[PDB]
Amino acid sequence: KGALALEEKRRLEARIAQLEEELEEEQGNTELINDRLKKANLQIDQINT
Amino acid sequence: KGALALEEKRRLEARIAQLEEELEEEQGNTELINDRLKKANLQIDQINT
Amino acid sequence: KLSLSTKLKQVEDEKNSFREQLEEEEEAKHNLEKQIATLHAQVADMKKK
Amino acid sequence: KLSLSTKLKQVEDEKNSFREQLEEEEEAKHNLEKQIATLHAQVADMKKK
Amino acid sequence: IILEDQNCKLAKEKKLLEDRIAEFTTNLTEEEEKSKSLAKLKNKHEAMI
Amino acid sequence: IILEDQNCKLAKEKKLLEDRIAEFTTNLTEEEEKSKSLAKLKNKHEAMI
Repeated sequence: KGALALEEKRRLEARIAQLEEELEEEQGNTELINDRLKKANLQIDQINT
Repeated sequence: KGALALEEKRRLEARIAQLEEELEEEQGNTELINDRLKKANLQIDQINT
Repeated sequence: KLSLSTKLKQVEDEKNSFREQLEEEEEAKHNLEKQIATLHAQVADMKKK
Repeated sequence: KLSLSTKLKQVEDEKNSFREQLEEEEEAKHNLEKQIATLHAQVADMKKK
Repeated sequence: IILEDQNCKLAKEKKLLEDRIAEFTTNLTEEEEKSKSLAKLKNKHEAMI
Repeated sequence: IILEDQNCKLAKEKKLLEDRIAEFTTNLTEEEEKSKSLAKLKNKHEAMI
């Protein structure tokens, strides 16, 4: 049963890698969404002027 | 080894848990940046018209 | 507790049965030993007679 | 359970030790019966003689 | 004899303790992620505010 | 000594599991306290946001 903790901990490591992988995937998606915000924010300051 | 194996999960549990907050940052950005676009798009659409 | 109590009672009943059986066997040798003394005395008496 | 466990093994020794006496008592009875048969036969043999 | 009863009792307790630990340790993983995820959720409102 | 050695090492497991189960159970509830505490505080940000 004690070894199961290592297996469970090792299995949790796979989810940890997915968390880091999702962060990279989300970072690119968040950066893409941020680009639209920059263009939209610039329009709120450029079109308004 | 058994006691250390169970304690090893606590180390990864805090990392896997603390990593959730890091992943939530990108997750929240998809909801915060997108939410800001709705408020910006609403003003940009009104300014365009 | 029930297994130990039942096993203890079962072993106690078996030991108790041996006590009653031992009394019959212990007393059986007495009648046999007394018969040997009486038979040997009669054999010796009959032999001398 | 400690008293029952100790008594369980204790009663087992008594039932086993007493059981050994049954074999000795039974064997002693058979030995006495064998001598009784020879003594009884000698009595009848000496009586008829 | 006393050690046998004590060792047998500790054996069953150790087996049940390890089994019950998994029932509670498993919930800690979900609570750890939920608790940590909720922490970043509060920061999302602060950043959005 | 051999029997006591096993019981000595096995006794630590029952004591460690009994002592670890108390900490493991409290650790799982610790996330609920932090999550509930952060959730309550996060509710104020939600009402303000």
